Parts: sequence; C-alpha cells; structure tokens
Amino acid sequence: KYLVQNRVTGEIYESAQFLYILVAACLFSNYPRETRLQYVKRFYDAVSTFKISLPTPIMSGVRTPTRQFSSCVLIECGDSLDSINATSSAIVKYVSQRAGIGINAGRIRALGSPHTGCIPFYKHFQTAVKSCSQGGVRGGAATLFYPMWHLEVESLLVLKNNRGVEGNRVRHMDYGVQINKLMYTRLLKGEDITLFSPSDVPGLYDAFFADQEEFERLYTKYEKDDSIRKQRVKAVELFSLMMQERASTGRIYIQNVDHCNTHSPFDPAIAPVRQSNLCLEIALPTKPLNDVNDENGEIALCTLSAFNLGAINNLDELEELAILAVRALDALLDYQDYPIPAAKRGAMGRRTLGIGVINFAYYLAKHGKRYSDGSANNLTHKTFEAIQYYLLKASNELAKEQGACPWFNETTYAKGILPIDTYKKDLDTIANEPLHYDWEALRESIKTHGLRNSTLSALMPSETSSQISNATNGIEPPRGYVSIKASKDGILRQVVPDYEHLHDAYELLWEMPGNDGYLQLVGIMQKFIDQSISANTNYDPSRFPSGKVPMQQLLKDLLTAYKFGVKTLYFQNTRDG
Amino acid sequence: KYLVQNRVTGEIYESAQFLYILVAACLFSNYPRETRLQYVKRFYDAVSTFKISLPTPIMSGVRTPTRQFSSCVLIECGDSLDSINATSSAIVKYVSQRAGIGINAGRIRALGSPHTGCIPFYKHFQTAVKSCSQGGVRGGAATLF
Amino acid sequence: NLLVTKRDGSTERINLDKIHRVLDWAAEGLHNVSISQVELRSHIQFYDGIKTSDIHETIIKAAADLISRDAPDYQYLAARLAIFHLRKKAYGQFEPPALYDHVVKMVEMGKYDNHLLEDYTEEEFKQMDTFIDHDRDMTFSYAAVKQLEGKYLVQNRVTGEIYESAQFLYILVAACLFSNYPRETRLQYVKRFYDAVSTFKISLPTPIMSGVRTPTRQFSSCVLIECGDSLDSINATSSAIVKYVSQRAGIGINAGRIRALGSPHTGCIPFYKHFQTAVKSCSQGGVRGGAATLFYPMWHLEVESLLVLKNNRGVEGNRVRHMDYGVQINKLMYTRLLKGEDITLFSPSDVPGLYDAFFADQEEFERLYTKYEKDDSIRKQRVKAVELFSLMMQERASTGRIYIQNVDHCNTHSPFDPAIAPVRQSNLCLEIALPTKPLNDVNDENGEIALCTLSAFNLGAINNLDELEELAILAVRALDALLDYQDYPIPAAKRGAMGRRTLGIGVINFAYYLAKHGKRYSDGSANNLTHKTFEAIQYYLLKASNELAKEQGACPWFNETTYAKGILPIDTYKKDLDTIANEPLHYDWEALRESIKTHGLRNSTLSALMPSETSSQISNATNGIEPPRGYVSIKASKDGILRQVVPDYEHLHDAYELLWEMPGNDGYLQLVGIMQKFIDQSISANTNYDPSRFPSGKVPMQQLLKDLLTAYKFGVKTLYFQNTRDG
Amino acid sequence: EVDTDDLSNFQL
Amino acid sequence: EVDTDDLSNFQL
Repeated sequence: KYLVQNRVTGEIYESAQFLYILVAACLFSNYPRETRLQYVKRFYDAVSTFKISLPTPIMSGVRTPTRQFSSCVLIECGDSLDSINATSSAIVKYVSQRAGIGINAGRIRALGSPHTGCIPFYKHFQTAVKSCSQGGVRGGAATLFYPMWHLEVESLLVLKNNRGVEGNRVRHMDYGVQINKLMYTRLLKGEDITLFSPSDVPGLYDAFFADQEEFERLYTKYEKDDSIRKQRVKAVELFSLMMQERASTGRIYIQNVDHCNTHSPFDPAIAPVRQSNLCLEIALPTKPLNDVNDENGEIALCTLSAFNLGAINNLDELEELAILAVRALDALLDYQDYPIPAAKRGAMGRRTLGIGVINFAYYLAKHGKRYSDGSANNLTHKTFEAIQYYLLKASNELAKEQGACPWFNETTYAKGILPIDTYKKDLDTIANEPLHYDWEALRESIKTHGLRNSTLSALMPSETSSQISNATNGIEPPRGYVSIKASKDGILRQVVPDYEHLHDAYELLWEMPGNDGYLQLVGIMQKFIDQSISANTNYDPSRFPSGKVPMQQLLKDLLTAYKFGVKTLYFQNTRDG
Repeated sequence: KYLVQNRVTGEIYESAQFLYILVAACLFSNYPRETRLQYVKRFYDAVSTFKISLPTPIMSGVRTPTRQFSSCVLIECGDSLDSINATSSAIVKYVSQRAGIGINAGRIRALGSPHTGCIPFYKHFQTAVKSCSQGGVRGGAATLF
Repeated sequence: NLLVTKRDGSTERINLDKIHRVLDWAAEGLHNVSISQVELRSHIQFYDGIKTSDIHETIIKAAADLISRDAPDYQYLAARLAIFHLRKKAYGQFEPPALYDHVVKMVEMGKYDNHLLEDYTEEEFKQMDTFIDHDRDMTFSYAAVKQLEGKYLVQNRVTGEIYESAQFLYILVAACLFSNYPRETRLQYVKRFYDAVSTFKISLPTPIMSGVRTPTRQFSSCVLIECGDSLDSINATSSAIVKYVSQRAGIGINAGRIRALGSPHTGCIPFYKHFQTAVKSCSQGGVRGGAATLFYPMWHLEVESLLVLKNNRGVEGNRVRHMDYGVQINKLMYTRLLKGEDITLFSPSDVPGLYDAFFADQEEFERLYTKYEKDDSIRKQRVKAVELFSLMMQERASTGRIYIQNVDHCNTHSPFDPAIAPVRQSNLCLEIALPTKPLNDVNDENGEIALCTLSAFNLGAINNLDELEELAILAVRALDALLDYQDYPIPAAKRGAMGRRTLGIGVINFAYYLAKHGKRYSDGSANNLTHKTFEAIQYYLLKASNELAKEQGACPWFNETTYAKGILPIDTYKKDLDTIANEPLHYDWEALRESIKTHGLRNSTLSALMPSETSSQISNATNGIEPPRGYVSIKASKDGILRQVVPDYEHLHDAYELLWEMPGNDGYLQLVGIMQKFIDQSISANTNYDPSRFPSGKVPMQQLLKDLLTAYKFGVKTLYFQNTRDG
Repeated sequence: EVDTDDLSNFQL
Repeated sequence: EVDTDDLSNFQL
C-alpha cells in the first residue's frame, strides 16, 4: 500500500528510497533555492531512518499525479434539511476518497418536535458513509456525535444493539456520547438527568461546549420552566445504559466537551470544539453547511504525522524533527486540493496539524518503566513537554517566516494562553517533573509573531505507519510479543522491537492489573496535546468474580478519565476466553 | 384527511361544501372579473356533485396558507456523485412534503467500472426516501427504474 | 500532593507513611511478600480526596490479588490488613475495648443477649478478658476473614457496620454455652473452650457461631421429619418443613410410607411436589435457598417414576426437580442384582409388616418379602434387578444427586435398638442417622423430629491423638449445653432432642493430616492410621459423654440404645473390614464398656462426619474427609476473587493426593468404611469419576455398580454426591 | 451396559 | 449493578 505499482497487472515500479526522497522533493518543491535541497535532504533522512512517520495516503500518493491525500474529516450538521442534505453530500464526496468521517449530528431536533426525528436521518448518513464501499458493507467508517442530554438519547445509545427492530438500529457507524461536568455530578449526587430536544432550549446547546457556567444556568432554568418539553432520567440508569452498550459493542465513545474547550487552543466563544473525528484524537472547530458549496461552512480535516519515540537518541532531537515535520505538513496543506469549499476554509483559515507519537511502549520499556504502576508518569511528562514545546517552537518561526495562519486570532495562543496554563489541575497530584524549557520565552514569541498552525499535536492510532518502522502502535502497549495478520501470501508475523533484550521490560496489554496507570499517562499526555488522544480502556473478564466486569468498575474508570482531564475515550477492549 | 381541522385538539373547522366552494375560489382567483364567479360557480358544481375528483393534497390544502400540493415527482439521476447527491437531496426535500418519488437510476455505471456500483447508491436513495417517515420504515414510497 | 476524606467529613494530606507502616506491620513474620508490590498496585488507584475506608479496602484487595501457591503468605498479609480495617470499623481503633465494656455497649444496642450480663459479674468479665488473646486474629487466612466478616460477626445487615471482632465471638460463644456451670468449674470450662476454638482445634456450625451470644434461640441447621401415610401427617410434615426452612434449616424427609398411585389413590408425586414448595416457601424468588433430601425404599411401587424425578426432559407432573433423593436399599436387593434376578415392587399399604422390617430386621424382611411375591392376591410389579439398578445409577450419574442409604447397615451397626427406635432415613447431606416418628398434626406430642447438633475436630491442629480427650470433653459438653439453651419451634423436635440428646461431632482437615503423615487416599496406605484415628475419636467421645452421664444423668431414653445393652461400635461393625486394616485397638474398650453399662451416656450418639465448607475455610483446613480438588481454591464475592491455598502447601504439595489424581474410588471407600466402624451416625461420602480416564470418555455402568457394591461390602451407610469431572 | 456374569462373583 | 454511596465520595 505505499509503493507505486500497477493495480491490474500487479507490477511494482518504485522502491522505498525513491518513495521517500520523492515525497520530500514534492513537499519542499516550493522552498527558496538556498534552503530547498537542504530541507529535502534532511526530511528524506528523518523518514528513511523512521524518525518521522506519515499517513498512508501521503506516502502512497505524494509524487503521483493525484492531489487528494485526505484521511479524515469532521462535518457539523445543522438542524435543517438543507444542512442534512449538505452534510450527506459532503460525506459522499469524502468516503469516495476513502476518508474517515466524523459527524456531529446532535443539533438535529428530536422525534415529535413541531417531527420524525434523528434516526431516519442517521440511517441516511450511514448509507452515505457506505456509498462507495465493498458490497455496501465494507470500507468507509464514521463516528457520529450527540450530547448525553439529547431527548432521543436512550434510543441513540442502543443504535448498535443486535436484537432490535430495523428502524430501531443504525448498526454500521460508531457513536460518541458528549458529556460535561454537570452530568457526572448528577450521577455521583445520585440525581436526575433531564433530556431536552435541542430545538426547545435556546442557548443551551451552544453553552454546552463554550461555557459551563452558562450551561449550568440555562440547564437548571429549563428543568424548572415546565412549559418546555422535557424528559427526566435517573443519572445512574442513563450512564449504565451508555456504559453497557459501550461494553458490549466496544464502540460507544465518550467526549468530555468541557475538557475539549477549557483545555483547547481555541477560544470556545469564537470557535468551539464540538465533536471529534472517527478515532477521537482530532479536536477542531466546525461550522454547519447550507449546501455542499456553502462558502461559510467549516469542515475540519486531519493533517497527521508522528515522531518515532523509539528512533530518537534523546529528547532534543525533536527540535529539528519538529521543524522538518511541521514544515512538510504545512507545505502539504497548500499542495493538496479540496473537494468541498468548507474544507478548504478550515485548512487555510487555521492550518491545523496533528502530529503524535508511535513506539511509546517500546520507549517506555527501554527506559525501564511500565504503564500500570505510575512508574512512567514523570518521564511521560518530560517527553510530552518536549514534544509540545519543540512543535510550537517550529510553528512559531514558521509564522515569522511566512505569517501566522489567517485565523490565528481565534486561538488562546494569540491571547498568550498556553497548554501549560489551562490543563486540568489534579494532574499535579500524579506527576511532578519540572518544565525543562522556557515556556515564557516561547509564550512571548507566540504573542509577537503568532503560530503558523492553530494546532500542532494529536495522538492518533497507527497501524500501518508503525509496522513499517517496526514500532509499537502509538501510545498502545502490545497485546503480545509476536503479532499475526492474514494475507494472501500466508501469515505475516512481526516480533516486537528489541524483544531479545526487552521481553521483561514490556508490559503487555493484558498484564496491566487495571486501567488507572494508563489513564494517568493519557491525562499527562493531554496536558501538552493540542487536540486529543485515541485512548482505550481494556478489561479482562477472567480477572473479575464470575467473569463479569462490574458496572461499578466501568464507571470508576470513566470518572478517573474525567478527573485527569481526558478529552475523549475511544475503544473499550475486552479480552476473551 | 380533507377538512380543515386542528390536528392536536382534534376539532373540525369547516364542512365539505365550504371546502369545495373555497377550493374553486382560490384556483380561479386570478380570472377576469367578467368570467371569474362564473367559472367558480361551475367548478364548485362539478366537484360538489362528484363529476370531477381531485388529489388529496389539493383538497386538504388549497384555501389554506400552504403552497405545497405536490403528490408525486420524477427525478433522473446522472452518472456522477454530484448528481447522485443532487437526486438524493431533491428526494429528501420531496418525501418531506410526502411526495411519492420516481427515480431513474439506470445511468449509474456498473460494479467494477474503471467502481463499487449501483446498489450502495440505491440503498442511499432508499434512506433518503425514508428520511421523514414513521420509525424510518412507514410512509414515503419510491419506484426506481 | 493528594488529599483524603476522613471517617466523617474532615480532609487531611494523604499520609503515605502511615499506610506503609501498617503494611510493614502486616507483613511482619511473613515470607515471599513484597510490600512495594502491594503499594504500587493500590497507590495507582488513589484519587485526590479519596475516602479513608477506600484506602483500606484497596490495599487489602491489592494484597488479596497476589495470593498464589508460590506466594501463599499473601493470604496472611491480606487477612491482617482486613483484620486491622475491621478493628477500626468496630472500635475506631486497632486496640479493642475491655470485654465488660464491649458487652455492656452491646446490650445497650440490643445486639448481645443481656443474660450474659445477668449470668456473669463485672470481674467475671474482667477475668475472661485475660483469657482473650486478640493476637490470634492474626492467625486467620484472608478467605477465613472474608467468611468471618460475611457470616459470623455480629453486624448491622442494613447499614453494613461490623460490631464485634472474632475473639469476642469466641469468648462469648464459650460464656453462653457454659453459663450454667457451677461457679467452681465455669470460668475454667469457659477459658478452655475459648482456647480450643480460637486456636481452631474445634469447629462449630455457622448458626451457632453467628447466633449464640445474640438474642436469638434458634441455631438449628438440619432436621429429619418422617411422614406417615395420611393427609393429617402429610399436612403436619409440610407444616413442620415450612417452620424449619423459615429458619434456614436443611430438611431430611422420609416419604416412603406414602402409598402408591392407584391404591384403594393419586399417589406420591403430587405430595412430593407439595413438600417441595414447602421447602422452597421462604426462598429467593421461590427457587434459591432451603434444600431437602427426600427418602424412599428401592422396592416402592412407584420407584421408576421416583428415580427420574430430577430428569430434565419430562412432563411437568412427571418431575419434582429441586430436591435430592435417597434410595433406600438393603442386602436382599443387591443379592437380586448379583444373582441376576427380579426385584418386586409393592405399595407399602398393601404389604403388612414389610416396610417396618426393611429397617429393623432383615431376616423377617426376607420372609415377608418372599411370601408376598408368591401371594398373588397382593398387587405387585416385577422388575429386572439390573435394569432397576441401572436406572438409579444413571440418574445418580447425570444429576450427581440420587443418593443411596444402606438401611441394613444403618440398623445392624447403629447405637439404636432397631426394634425400638429404628433409623429409617437421613438428613440433607447423609451424615445424620437417627430415630424419627411421624406426626399427627404440627403439634402432635408423639412425633419425633431429629435434628443435627454438630461439631468437629480439626485433625490438623492436634499435635497428637490424646489431645482428643480434653477436646472431646470440651466439645461434647458445649454441645450438650446448647441442647438446653436453644428453643424448639415444634414439640416433636424437642422430644428427640431431650429424649436422646444426639450429637454429631466429626472431623475437618483429614486430607491435610493424611498428607503430613505421608499417606494417600487411593493406595490403602492410610487404612491403619485411619483406624487408629477414629478409634481415638470414638473412644474419647464416648468417654466424655460417659462421665457427663455420671455428672448429670444419662439421656432420658438412653435405654433404647445398644449402648445400654453393653453393645459397642466395635461389636457390630461390618466384618470384611478385618480384611482391609489390622491396627489393634489401643484403648480399653472393656473398661469403657462397663462404665457405659453402669452410668450410661449423656448422649445417644456422639459422632457424625459432616461436610464442612465454612467451618474449614475459617481454620484454613481441607473440608472434612475430602481430598482437595486443587491446591488453590477460588470463590466469587462482590469484593473480587477469594483465593485460598492449601495448608502448608510449601512443604506438602507432593504429599497431597488431589481429588482427581486418585486412580479410582476404592481407597477412599475403604477409608470411609473404616471410619464408619467407630462413627455412631453416618458419613457424607462421595464417589468421583473423571470421564477422561475411561475409553471414549464414558463411565461404564459396570464400574458405577462395582463401587456401589464395594461401598456396601465395607459397611458404608450412605452415599452422597457423585462427582464427575468435566472436559 | 452390564455383564451380570462377573457381577455374581462378588461377595457382599 | 451499582452502589451510588461510594460513587459520591469521588472528586471531579
């Protein structure tokens, strides 16, 4: 899936080194003559020696005649047939390029509103997502988002459930339940959650993302005001429903919408983050569309990359790696084309990057730490301070050189606010590494020249990127020491990096006593990460009485996640046997 | 399904003869003064005495503040995502008015053409046709060609 | 950083070193435990402002999770951490209060019965407090603590708070049972019993341990009721069952007298079904809790319907699935099987004197039986002895719970004159063998309901066999005292209790004992030691009861015992036993014999080998006479998985013969037969089968029947579960 | 299935 | 099944 080759005849035309050199040459094709081959040489080196990974479309496509390299988009749907249509149209265009879709659909008003409600439209978003797939079933995936308090929520949560009626189910997309502090507090205080159709509660939806204080006001008001259509549910019950569908399907996700906005690079009041992408690492602003070509929509896309933490000899290598990485991605932003104008605007407006890590477990193994015991909290803190700093620095001098992104002014960054100012406090109770770099020199430089990029860092999962470098997948610990795939060439086995010297140093996924250590590391990562992290929760049933995972536990980990400021929660894994 | 009535409270506001006279008065509201009430009288008569029938939307709607009276549309789909989308969008707008849909879809190229083919798109036309229905199953019908 | 919510609301800085100090204390003396391992495991779960109770159950559980056979002392680390928590939960500190002060508070709260304060003076308590060693709480294993905390310790069931700690339970159990003794001996007996129990030499049934010292007077765990062939009796039985399962007693119902379908009418099964709803009347959702074993003779006319009562595929009227069954069998029947002949089925009502003789006199049974078979005015039904046995054997096999009672062995080798007070049934788990009389009506003063007053010697806690003398004095006396202490819902119950003062004292930890004397179940290597051990038990027991009769008078109906006639266990045991052991008797059964004839026994029966589950977890002991299935045993709980490693696994792993490594059943059955020689009542004996040890994985009927036969040959009274491994 | 022929050999 | 009683102890 990387090397230029004839798909019919099957002949291969290039070899990996050309792929690398030519990827570099295209991305830097615009640079001044003075620096250009100097930047090309350097990037080629970073990639050929696995310091930096790049997404599959970029690796297979750049240097070929295509100008489409997109792997995931976010589209926000307004509460209108025009927008519903527009969204649907935009989805078709994108899954047709095999993009992964993130659809915010929570604004759509509930069944019975002055009418037939959400589900028939979701189903439509689904056929859209499936329009260029297989036999209409395989390929093209989407994650669709709604608030917890949406009036329809009990129907929505069971959308993936096996035993239902046909109209009851929309089984081939994942879901992201959006949650804020207030709701959790209702759960712990053992109280009620009120369900409202968005259309019936002015200003509530908006505030949900942008301003918790106001949410709390508008919320308590509308609950009281009994001219307004409502429905009350027991916070335990409601959470339990969500937790058990999450458990049984492994794919009902959680977005903490307060954490995505209080600890965001965006001023929530101007450019709120109100959804994620397919795998929950992307957190960026979106605007509904009037029509496929509405010049006032915003579609967010994910421009991705990653540092191989296992290939760096030490943390300061990340400076020139961060220059290379940020620059190459920024160049791609101009190189590629945009099927939809709303896509182009987000890209050009805020030049948003998502650079993350692969090989984290391997790195942890070789610094003799583990996931489960807390033994890594500090090294993690050190490592991600290093990433975020060097990233922001690289983007800063790019703004010096080429101008801040058009809408840099809607960032907290423009206001001198930094990741280190707005992270969740309880983090202090679990790590205590000092910051080693001069966030204040940087702070000032940012305020002065701005950032070329509105966001720089996101921790994505990798599957392909990391196999190519023989590396553990992003932040995940490996399930076992040898991993197997099928292929029509036989079984492909791959042994973990430096297994010989590190077998006892690894903490394989299933030997983690539980989820806390991991979640703490994710929270600590989050401190510096602009966007979000594809974080998992795992459970081995054979570790619990009578083999069943208790709801108490499921909920404690949900809570732990929130406590440490965790933005999203992706898959829940359940071992079997 | 003809007489103007409150759908919540359930009260009925008109009786059949007014429906008829007022249907006639609206449809002929534009005619020259000379012929107008002469045409109105005549049509009212044809309808009140069952010589001419009219479609349900027309009978329930004309004389009320609505301007949508459509009961069926035909849409031809070209062989492109732009058109596929357009068709789909037009279907949504129409089934939302409870129009019956006729979709020509034969131009869409086959599975394997230089790709995933017709059926995934048909399925999409279907959710479209079903977008404003019941529990996503009942109401709004289409025939695809 | 990090904060902590204190016991009520206050909030202090997390004291990391208090925690650590507690663990180091807990880990004191132990081996192969890592304190930091426990810390790393539990610390990572703490969150800013976490409850103090939660810091505790976290570290507790972290330790519990490390319990393994390679690190058995995690069961002690966890125990001690759990013990320390429960102290603070009941006392708001580790240091328990003085006894008197504790008991006083407890009566204020109405959790202890206030006759304790009535029967003892303030320094009578002052004194007992010096008997107490609160340090023994350290000897418990984690599983044991979870048992104590679950079902022994006085606690509020709603709120969940715990009010006592194990040592008080023990001292106060002792104080109540001996509350009546003369001033001279009383605190001397109390001290001694407390010691025997706190150091696990003697175990006691759960009701007794959880109840005695509280205001209740119900402590019964199992009853036997015999049903006559009348609606009055049927009703009475049913009524008595309700009253008893309502106290969570286990029921044993003899129901074989009820006449067959078609008798001059609708027959047994509809009535059984009724006994079942009775047994289930105070249970769960009508399904869970309250168990019964119902008994009938093999030759009962309805027997082919009866044997399949637990079978899955039947019709509704065909099945009574939620009780176990005991098929009653005697020599004659077996002989029919081996001689490949017929068994005749008769309705009891149609064959005068036959039913009676079945239990009391085999010779007469054989006469009345052969007669009635011939006499063909009498309604009968013939069946092939092989077929009939096979049916019984296969239902036993498939359900694991069709049991066998050898009614001849229960009467020729009984402490009761079969002609006066026959034994014609057992209890729920087949270790109890005592006389019963049908009832006219719930309050019929002429019924007899047998109950089980139980205890046990921990064979693993005795340093040698002669310790059993003073243990037997303690045990027999305490049980005898309870007989007077407790109350009786039904008068027929009271009569059996007061008439014959019947005890059932048995053993726990037998396999462990066998392991450490380097013997095994399967090879015969234990036959002699067993013989020696049970001669020691029976002798010391009878001796203890003998001098109690001297002191307080033989039981009212002592005269219906073979004991009164100078007949001893050693006179009437099954002979073939001579062919499998040859230990000489080491004690003077003749001195004893004479003493018994002279002063009698305080108790009509003294010994029965019960299963234990809870008693033995609390002492960390193998369960009664059973060999352990594996080295570590698991249970669920809503606190996680509770693991318990076998006693002295470190030094004994190769010495154990785990259940499934026994080549077959013979060795075990021989040991049970040898036990039976001295046991007054019966033994919950099992048969086990591992299918993966037979061709094509199926256990052959030949084998099932040979073991049945072996059991009988060695005079085995009852046969309880049949276990079948799976996979 | 059973053989009654060896069965009989048994001594009770 | 859930205990809301310890739940509440938690700090968000």
